[PDB]
Amino acid sequence: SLVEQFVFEALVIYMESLALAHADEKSLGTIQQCCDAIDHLCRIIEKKHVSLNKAKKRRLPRGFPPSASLCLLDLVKWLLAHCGRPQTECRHKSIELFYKFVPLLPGNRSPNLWLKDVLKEEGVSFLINTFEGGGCGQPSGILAQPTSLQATLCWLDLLLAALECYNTFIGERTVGALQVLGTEAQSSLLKAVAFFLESIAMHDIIAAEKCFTSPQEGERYNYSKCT
Repeated sequence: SLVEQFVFEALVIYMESLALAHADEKSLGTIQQCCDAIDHLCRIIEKKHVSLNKAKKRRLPRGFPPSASLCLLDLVKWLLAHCGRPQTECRHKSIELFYKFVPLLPGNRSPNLWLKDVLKEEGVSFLINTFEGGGCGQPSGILAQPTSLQATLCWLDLLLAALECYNTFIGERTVGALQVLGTEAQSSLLKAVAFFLESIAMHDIIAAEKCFTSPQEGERYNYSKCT
């Protein structure tokens, strides 16, 4: 009865909690606990899914802008929206979970071709949603050209989340590179390419910003650079 009333709520709550984990000290084991939690979540979902397959009105998930009888695909597409998010590992586990949930979906269960089905209408919106970042599109990347350190770090987070989303998609073979590159080509990709000549491996202390080691935490900046 409780899961019949509570599956998506706690799931999105844990998503957000781990997102907060990205927002602070990320080395603590709380991330492992959330990972184990969502493992339990996917384990019960794969154990019990037919209720999710039907639109069953549960408690509204905290992250759920609409309001209707909740279905599996509801939160499936909701999580799909929550990709490219500036929580690189939260986004990574999210996309891997969704990938393992395509079998759970009542549509193209075995085929990844459900992504192809949504691609027909969403030919380009994956650039603005699945690859939302880089510069949140462009805009976060243009400010990175004249340039704080925290802004640098969050921009790197967004860019790397988008890049890893690209890599996961292409290596999954669930999407073609020509579909994502050359048709919905992202300027942020080559902007980062240029930024490599700008700051990566030669500006190991600055980003040609002139606007601001431990007094400047160049260690974590370098950690991000190597990442």
